[PDB]
Amino acid sequence: SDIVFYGHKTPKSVEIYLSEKNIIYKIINDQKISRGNGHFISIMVNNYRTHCGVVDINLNFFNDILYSVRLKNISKLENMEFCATKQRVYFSDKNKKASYKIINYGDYYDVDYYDNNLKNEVFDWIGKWS
Ligand SMILES: [Cl-]
Repeated sequence: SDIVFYGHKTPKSVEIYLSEKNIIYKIINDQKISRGNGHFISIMVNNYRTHCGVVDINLNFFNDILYSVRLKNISKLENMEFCATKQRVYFSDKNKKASYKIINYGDYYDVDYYDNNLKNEVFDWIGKWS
């Protein structure tokens, strides 16, 4: 997979990274939704300093592998292609750059970094099992 969070791809290693940096985070998952056999974990942090500014972040995992890093609430006055490309290396596997999509909400932007293959697998899985 081509996406990491500062070198980490698994929920627990990401949780340890954030905890040791004294960053508060919230964890949500599909364990109750699925009644026991969950496949999704998302970790949420607020006010995280990136090259797109101070942003909120979701770290999205499928089968304990990161597939998506979403930066939220970026100023509409930010140079989006520049800040997205500047932050990219920190969310990219050493082998391969993560993909990214700029999402315009009108009053602000999100940037979603993602592994295209993994994200397609997630979409395929949702359509199959729901
Ligand atoms: Cl939590």
